Amino acid sequence: MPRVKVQSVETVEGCTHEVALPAEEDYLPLKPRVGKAAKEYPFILDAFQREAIQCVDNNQSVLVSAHTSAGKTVCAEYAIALALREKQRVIFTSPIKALSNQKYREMYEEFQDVGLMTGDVTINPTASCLVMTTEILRSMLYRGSEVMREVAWVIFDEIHYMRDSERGVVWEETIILLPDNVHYVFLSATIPNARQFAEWICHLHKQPCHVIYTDYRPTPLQHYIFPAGGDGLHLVVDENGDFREDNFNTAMQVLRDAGSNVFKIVKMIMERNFQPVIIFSFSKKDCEAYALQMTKLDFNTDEEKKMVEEVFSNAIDCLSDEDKKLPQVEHVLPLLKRGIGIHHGGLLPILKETIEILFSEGLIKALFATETFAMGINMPARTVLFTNARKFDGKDFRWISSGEYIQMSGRAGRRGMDDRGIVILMVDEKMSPTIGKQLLKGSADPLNSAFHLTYNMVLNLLRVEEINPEYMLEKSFYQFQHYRAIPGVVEKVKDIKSAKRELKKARTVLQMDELKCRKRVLRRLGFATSSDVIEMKGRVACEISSADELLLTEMMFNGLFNDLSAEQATALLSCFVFQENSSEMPKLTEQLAGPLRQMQECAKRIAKVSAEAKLEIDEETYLSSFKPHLMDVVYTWATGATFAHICKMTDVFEGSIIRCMRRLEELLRQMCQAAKAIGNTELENKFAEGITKIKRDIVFAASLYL
Amino acid sequence: PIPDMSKFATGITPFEFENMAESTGMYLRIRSLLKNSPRN
RNA sequence: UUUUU
Repeated sequence: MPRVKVQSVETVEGCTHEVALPAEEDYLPLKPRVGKAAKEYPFILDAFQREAIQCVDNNQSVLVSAHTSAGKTVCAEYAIALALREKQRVIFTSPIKALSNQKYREMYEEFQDVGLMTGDVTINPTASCLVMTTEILRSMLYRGSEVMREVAWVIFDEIHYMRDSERGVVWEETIILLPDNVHYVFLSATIPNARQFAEWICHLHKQPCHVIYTDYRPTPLQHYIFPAGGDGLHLVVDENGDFREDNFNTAMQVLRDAGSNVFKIVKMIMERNFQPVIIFSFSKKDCEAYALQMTKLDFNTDEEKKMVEEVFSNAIDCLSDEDKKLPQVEHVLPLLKRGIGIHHGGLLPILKETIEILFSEGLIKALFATETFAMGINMPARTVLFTNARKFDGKDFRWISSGEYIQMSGRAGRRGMDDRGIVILMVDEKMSPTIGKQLLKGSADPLNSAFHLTYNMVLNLLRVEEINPEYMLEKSFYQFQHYRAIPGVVEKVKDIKSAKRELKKARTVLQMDELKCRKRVLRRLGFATSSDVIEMKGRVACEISSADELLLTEMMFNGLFNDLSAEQATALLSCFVFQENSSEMPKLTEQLAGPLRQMQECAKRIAKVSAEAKLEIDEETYLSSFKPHLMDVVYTWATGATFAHICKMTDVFEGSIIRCMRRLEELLRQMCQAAKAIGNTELENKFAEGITKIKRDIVFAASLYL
Repeated sequence: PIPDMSKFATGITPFEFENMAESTGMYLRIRSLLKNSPRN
């Protein structure tokens, strides 16, 4: 059980301030700053701004939970400036790689001593302010990586990303593995359990952790709902927050008794001076379809078209002559001429950021984007328009939550430019108004820890001499939240008594049986000895952290990757970085299906042993997870082919192919110094040759923000 | 609790600055032309 | 029918 307490220090009519103190520790109030400001600002800070600045000035960890449009970045800038002044190093980590590039750009523009460090790019890695991705930091922490020796602050941006069942575990790994002598700045969206995160930090690395929570937004919002069939918008909620039940009832009665649609609403919006506009849709086909439907309207001025020509010309001049004739460039240029553009994960990554620059400039007045244009990406609009409310998540087909609604709708309203933000919602099919009231009234969500066990975790922690997997299991946020319901498991004294007894008394082995099973598999295969100490076979697997390392190391040791060419080896490795499904299964030649069948046999042999050791794996999804849908594309690309020649052999978007190739280049990089572990020299340089004949014309291109 | 990085370094290769790159200045070139933008 | 190192 954890011994922490909260003090709830008073705040003067602004935000809410609380501090998590470790058990028997007296709350000493924050002393005032003695000296000069570490960073002056052109404006007047708000209450929560000043409180977070004061928390940073006293060398104490602080968490701020507010909106994106509130000014939550100022605190991190102050912390970076003060650590620069005191001759200390800083780390600024971001989940997404593009967000890292934009952050590096905007922080090089201001501090002038910064450095970028991602998997793809590394710029000036000797600085007191390093911008890195979360996985690079975790790799550094697992290795020696004597760069955190002289660091005093670590800044986590978008802390709510620790809610993913797939990639939220490396986040907790990074937080747990950090030293006890560093101070943190966590930035959050509005969450209910802000206090519980500070309690976890206090229990984790013996120090106070403050909490700043506010719901202030500089520009008020006004929400509307547009029923399917009608003319006019029904103001459901306004800048004061009351639900105005009469207009919700009127709209729903219209949709009930009565039950180009987007074109009319966009024309209405653009007639009453509501530019710019963001249209949010959850299918990439719908965005392009709506852009084509709006093609018959013009918004830009004659000079604006010259400006868009001038800004597009250089961005495509960097792209060489052959790629300037690609279909997508000539498809998108007229749309950007008219004043409209699309933004989805199927575009070329250079056109995406060109359109981002154009929208930031102000020459794009109606954007048609997917969900991941609002999460991160630093540009707001005046109006936000939702076309649908249902979305495919990955496992089912589901309604948008209140958290997603708040995230996307908060992009409306620009500080000082407009008086209020306008949000429009479309309802089309039997809204059944139990939902729709929940979306516009509810809180966003609590954040919960997933923290599943991985083989890389166990392999790395068995290599370190003074840390074990049990420690990381015990110190996880999952365990911390599962020790919190003592008041309510013991309080069942008033049948249900048997149940409540069972429930509380039972749990002692939470994710311990799984760990035992994983260890058993590891020592059965040969990665670790019976005495549970790592081997030569398991030190190779520690160098692979992109794909399934067990099966890859099984290939490395069995002798599957030798007697193969470089092209047909890098085509075989494409099965480990591509995870999307396609309509059709291409046909492979014998020299491209033999290695696939040997891959599948090794996968079956792995799965048999993994499932005879009480692990719950079905040997259909394991073999169906490795998808050879791009193996001939990769093989053709590493022969001298053209990008235009090759994005006609499959019905997969170009952006997906580019992403797969970048991931495969990263995996090849790790396979180079995973083969250079067992003294393999004939095989080490084959991966390097495969790396050389990938990155040639357009898949790997200089970033516009870099 | 957390041990020193010296013991972390043993048993694995160090961390290298793979794919080092430098600012080409294209972003500054584009920004140089952005003189009469609606936002500015 | 989105997503991401």
